[PDB]
Amino acid sequence: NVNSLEAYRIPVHSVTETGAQVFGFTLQPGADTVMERTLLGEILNYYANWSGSIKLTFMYCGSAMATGKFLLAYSPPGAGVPKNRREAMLGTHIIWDIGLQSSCVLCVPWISQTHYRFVSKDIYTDAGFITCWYQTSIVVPAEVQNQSVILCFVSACNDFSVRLLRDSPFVRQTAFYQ
Amino acid sequence: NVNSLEAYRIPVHSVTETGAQVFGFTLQPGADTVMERTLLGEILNYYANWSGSIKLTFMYCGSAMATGKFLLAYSPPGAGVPKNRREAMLGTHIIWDIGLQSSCVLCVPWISQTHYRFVSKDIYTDAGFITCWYQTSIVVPAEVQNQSVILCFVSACNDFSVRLLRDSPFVRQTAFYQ
Amino acid sequence: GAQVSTQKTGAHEIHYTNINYYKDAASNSANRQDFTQDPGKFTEPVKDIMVKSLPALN
Amino acid sequence: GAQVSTQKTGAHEIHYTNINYYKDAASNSANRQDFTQDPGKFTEPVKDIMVKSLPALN
Amino acid sequence: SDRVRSITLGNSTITTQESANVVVGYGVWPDYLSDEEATAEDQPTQPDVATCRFYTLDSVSWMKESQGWWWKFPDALRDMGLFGQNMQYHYLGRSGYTIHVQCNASKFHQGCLLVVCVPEAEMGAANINEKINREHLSNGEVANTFSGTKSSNTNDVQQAVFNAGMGVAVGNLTIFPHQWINLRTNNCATIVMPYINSVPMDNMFRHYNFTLMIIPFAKLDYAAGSSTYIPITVTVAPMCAEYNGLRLAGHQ
Amino acid sequence: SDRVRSITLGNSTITTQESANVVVGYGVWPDYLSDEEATAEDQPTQPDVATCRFYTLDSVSWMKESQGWWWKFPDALRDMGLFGQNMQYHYLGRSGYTIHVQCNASKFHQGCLLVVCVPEAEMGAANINEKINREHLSNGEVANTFSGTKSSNTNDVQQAVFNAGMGVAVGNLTIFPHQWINLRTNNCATIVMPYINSVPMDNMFRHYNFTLMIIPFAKLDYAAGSSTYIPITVTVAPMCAEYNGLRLAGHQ
Amino acid sequence: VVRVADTMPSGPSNSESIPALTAAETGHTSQVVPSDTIQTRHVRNFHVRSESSVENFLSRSACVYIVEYKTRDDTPDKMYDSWVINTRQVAQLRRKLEFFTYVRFDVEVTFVITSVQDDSTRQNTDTPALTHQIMYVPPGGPIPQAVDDYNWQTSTNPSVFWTEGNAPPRMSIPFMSVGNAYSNFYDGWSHFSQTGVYGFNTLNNMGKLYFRHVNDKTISPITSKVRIYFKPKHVKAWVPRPPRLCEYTHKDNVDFEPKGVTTSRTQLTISNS
Amino acid sequence: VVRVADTMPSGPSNSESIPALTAAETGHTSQVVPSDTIQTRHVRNFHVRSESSVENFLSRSACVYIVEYKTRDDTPDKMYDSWVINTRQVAQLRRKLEFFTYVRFDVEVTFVITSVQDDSTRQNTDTPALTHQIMYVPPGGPIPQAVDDYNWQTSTNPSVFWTEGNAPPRMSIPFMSVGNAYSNFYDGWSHFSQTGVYGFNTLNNMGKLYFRHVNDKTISPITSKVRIYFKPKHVKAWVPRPPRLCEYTHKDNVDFEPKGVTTSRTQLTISNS
Repeated sequence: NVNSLEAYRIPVHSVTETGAQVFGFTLQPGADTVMERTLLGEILNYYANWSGSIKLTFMYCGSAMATGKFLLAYSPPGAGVPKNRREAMLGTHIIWDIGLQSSCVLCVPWISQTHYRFVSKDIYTDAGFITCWYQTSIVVPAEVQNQSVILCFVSACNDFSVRLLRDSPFVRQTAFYQ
Repeated sequence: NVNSLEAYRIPVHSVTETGAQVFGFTLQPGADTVMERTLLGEILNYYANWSGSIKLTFMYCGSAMATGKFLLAYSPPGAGVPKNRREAMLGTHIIWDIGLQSSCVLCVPWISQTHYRFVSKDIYTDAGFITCWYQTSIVVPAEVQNQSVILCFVSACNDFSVRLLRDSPFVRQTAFYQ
Repeated sequence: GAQVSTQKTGAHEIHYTNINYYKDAASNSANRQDFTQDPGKFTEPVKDIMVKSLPALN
Repeated sequence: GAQVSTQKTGAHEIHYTNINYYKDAASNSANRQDFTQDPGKFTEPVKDIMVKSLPALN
Repeated sequence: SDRVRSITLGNSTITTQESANVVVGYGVWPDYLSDEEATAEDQPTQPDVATCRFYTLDSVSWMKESQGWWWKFPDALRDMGLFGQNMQYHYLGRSGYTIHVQCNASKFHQGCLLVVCVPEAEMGAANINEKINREHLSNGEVANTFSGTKSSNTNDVQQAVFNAGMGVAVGNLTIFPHQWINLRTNNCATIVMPYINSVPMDNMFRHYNFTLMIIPFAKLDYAAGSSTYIPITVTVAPMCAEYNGLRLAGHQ
Repeated sequence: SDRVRSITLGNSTITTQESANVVVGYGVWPDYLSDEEATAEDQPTQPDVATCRFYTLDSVSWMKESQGWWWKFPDALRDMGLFGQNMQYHYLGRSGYTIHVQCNASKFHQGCLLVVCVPEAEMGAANINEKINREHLSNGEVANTFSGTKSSNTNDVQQAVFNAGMGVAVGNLTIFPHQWINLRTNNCATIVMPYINSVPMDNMFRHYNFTLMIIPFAKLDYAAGSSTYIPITVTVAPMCAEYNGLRLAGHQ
Repeated sequence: VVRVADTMPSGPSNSESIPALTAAETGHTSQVVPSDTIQTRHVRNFHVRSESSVENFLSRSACVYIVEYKTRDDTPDKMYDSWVINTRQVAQLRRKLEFFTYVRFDVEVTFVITSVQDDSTRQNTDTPALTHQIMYVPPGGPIPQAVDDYNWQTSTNPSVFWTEGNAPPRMSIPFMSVGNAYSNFYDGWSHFSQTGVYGFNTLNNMGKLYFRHVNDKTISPITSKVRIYFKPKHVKAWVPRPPRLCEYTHKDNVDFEPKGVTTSRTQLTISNS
Repeated sequence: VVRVADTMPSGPSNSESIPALTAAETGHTSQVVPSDTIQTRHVRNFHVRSESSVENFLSRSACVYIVEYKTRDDTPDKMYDSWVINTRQVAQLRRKLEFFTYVRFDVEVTFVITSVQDDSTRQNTDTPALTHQIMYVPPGGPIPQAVDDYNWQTSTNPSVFWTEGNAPPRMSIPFMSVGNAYSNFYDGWSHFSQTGVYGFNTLNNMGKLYFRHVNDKTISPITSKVRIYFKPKHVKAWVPRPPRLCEYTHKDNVDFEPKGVTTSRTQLTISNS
């Protein structure tokens, strides 16, 4: 789906009971396969040691008549990845409702041993595991489509920092450009 | 006519109806074939990036009894070269009469995108197209010759400038001068 | 014609010498102590600025 | 025996150091900051100067 | 002295060394519409640099036997630059003018012209009950020409120099702003004509505001060795121009 | 509340009842050229009533499967009234803009657009070493259209929604003035874009200043009984316009 | 001395003030401090955004073009070597400069020259120190046509003489754009009929360099390789843009092939696997 | 700090004041500002006539004469090499100095020396560093006659020793004219009977230079080439003149062949062709 615009759509729909995992991804701005090519991921791929808080913002692009609540968690490491919703709400979470306000903010705070992290993939510094969950399902009335699209945004808070320059691993050339 | 003094004479004479093009030349002080060897052209051939306004001055060297009016236009580029007098008077022009005052001044103002131009022949910076036109013909009484000579002068205004030094393209030597 | 300013050192734990030698400004050293910023024209690019407490286009 | 003067920089956006070393004036550097001009003896080389409003030898 | 006159309007300057004077209409200098006479309500466009400038029309020759010329002047500048464009795209236009007519001759020539700027010069037809075509009252910058005899063409303007088209006595045609280009002293003639009309802002295609008439009284007499072709060049410039009622292009 | 917004520019007024906000560029409101940045010397023409007004371009439809649109915007208003004429007759032009994009849908519809105003959007060609024709980067008010696949046409712009033509990552394309027309709340989107350029006054035919890109992220999904044709209408208006260097018509 | 913002303390709250709910449909980027989601303590944070400034990010020496030319050959064009001055032939320095649309920087050039002795029959020579001449030429200047042509005289042009065994040469170059900023992007043509070339190339106009050996015809050819390191400084940049995803193709355009937007996951939901 | 003149605003005018009409028949150059032809706006112009001053225009290093001399040969005149001091043998520096009639400048000389090993049977030598001696000689001084003649001793004369592998030598020369200005033009004879030579050559009288290798008879000849770069400074110039159109012929006169005044157009009136 990366050879298309389909990669930005997070699908979400009415479930049978409740409490399933829509999406979920590691927090590595520079070493992930999710936020690798985003603007924050590009700038941090020009750096090596970063710190500070990261905002996510979730626009809901469904219909004007459907509602639903979504648990937006953050699980710091030491434990694994929470496999059900009961294990997911024991971290920094937020319970977001869909109304007039179509976009939420999960402002991930800074919980860390060291001051600074690493951009590259390593074992000593791991960050957290975003996992989104149905708080309820999507109740939609008749003559409306069932499935919709959630988007995700990313940015940085007031105390974000980068420390060491380097070359980014995205430049892959062979010869000169005559 | 360059192997003679004939090259400085601009001939002008009585026409049948009206409105013909006596002379006309591009405005490239350093890359033209007209103002190439004039003093302004020599100094700007020692430079590369110039700016400022240019004066032309037209002495009339005809008889003491003939009159005539001449449209001295300036057409900034974007359009071509105005082919008749009706297309010529839609630029910066002047209507000059011949009387006691034998010399005119067409003071070409500064209308440009950039601050500075280029001396060399290029496409991105073109200047303007001087084109002289009969406003009327030359009415001359009997026992006087029909044809006369207009001269042209050139100078610079108060805000003329040059920026980069280089070698001029006029020095063409082969060996030393023993 | 000397200029004295503080070096770059960390918090909780100087006064170097700078003399401008050459006769131009393209020879002056790189001004690597400009820490100024203002994210007011990349965030909040708006008329009718938000409050963060009001419901923000209610 | 120091001399401090301004560098050459453009408008809308210094103070270098010059010490005269050798015992002559042919060793002094090139005085490349003389911007003075007066086109009063190459233009207007005349007696009975023009006004630009009068008809100028009427 | 006051023979050397200069006029600067925008980016076009006329310098003459044997002028006569500047006849300022009926004393009133051109002016924008003050809001004691305001009729329409939307904001007008006053270009003032790309409009108030000298536009040169076509040049005509004056032989020994030529009889006259007339130009309609809200119409002869139909296609002269942004005055022509801003004539086309609008609906109401108000502007003054500044006529300048170049015509030069040596001291061994003689003759005299007459440059009269007649408002509302409604002309009679050649036949009595015939409809004049639009291409005979005006031809744009192409000048029309009087005929000295009794003209009797079809769909044509009554060409007679002793009637001036309107049937008035052509000797009495000097009540308007007039100048005499007598060829022994003068190089040109200047008329600053303000906008005289019964409505404050009028259209510029349906209405012919005025007519510039050049009628020779003293014929171009000269020796058997002088230069025959003596042209006449006319160059005008609007003043205080403004335009009301922007709409889609065309006129119909 | 602040959902009802009105904009009056000259003689054309847009009233919307479900707007979002007005994104004023990078904070800087449009302004005339102050003479600390003055380069040319002749007096410019500032029409301010016949130019600073809303001009409506062509309307395009948005089906379930449409991929995008782009308009070059000193060029799509080539022939829209006296802005088009004063583009043609001059040589240097400076103007701000004010984008407004109408697109309405009911409450039983869903989808989301993205209105980004990218300066200097230099696009890559479909083939690697081919010269793009002028009639594929722009078509005036006729909108171009992205293709979601790998486009491989001759003399054509590289149409790919996941590259935005320039080869940038299209998710990262929100650094510019952008708004989201999510169809559940908003009726339109307003971008007041000032004139960003490296030269103070530039030509308006040789240079394409910027590109308005509408790229749908959430597709127009709806039931089996609703109205299929949901158009998209774009109407912009220049601001603080001025024009330098009047010359003869044309461009070559 | 400018610090980053600290953390203010917060507590248990029940308000109608909603930092979590915002309208991203207006283009306004939300401004939520972590003191408004959970109960954060007092943090006296001493981070300084020092090495992320636009001066600090671009003021590093980067190669642009390698130039190879020998001291004796059979053809006169394999001796000296020229180069047209541009920064868009190596993707690292180009990609770092293509965050922005317009920039204003002075260039500080450093040449690094290495000499490789070629293979021949008579390589056992007693070779003295080589000498190099680098003559800048403004746009429209004379064309050098040989290693012995009399256009290498530098009556006005900038030049530099180096002898192998010293520190590398260094000179500065002021701001030479005729506009107000070096346009890394220009969307337009060259002819006013919207024809000609499309660039990005109409506004390069930088001039060109030239290289030659000052020494005469040696009895053994020596392959010389000189590396040019641009180093900008005093940098002001305006109106940024996202970086380039697809790989580059040429120097005189922006053309490319479509690349996938990232690398796939083959899953969509994380777990302990 | 001296700016160029700004632009004053103007308006619609109808006056008897005529800036357009002037009398060019008096030699007075007219002084029309563009604020008197069309309606020009207010322009705050910040151009500075900086790099057009007479100091900035001529203070560039320019070559004058190449000197070639070997370290061992068969004839004593092909070893060392002399040169009579004059600036009128290369048309670039000469043409830049011939704007004026009289100038007053101090000269700052820089020599650039290159050594080319000749071809022989025994080129594989272990050659130490070469050494060069440049003995200035005032007019009337002793004549060196060999590389081992005892006139090279410099009991008073200015000299300089250079070793290959360093920065090039540089020395300054003060104003040495016996009059008040270096006459680039002298219309007159030498004998008071209006005979003799005609110059331009009667007032050169600058002295001459000499070059030799300080090293002894080497076992391999090395062709040495030294380039002299004059660099004037502290320049005052008087009573200018137009530059030279025709090409040069010699150094001791002003003689030439007639050249056409420009290149022809083959038309006289421009159009869209």
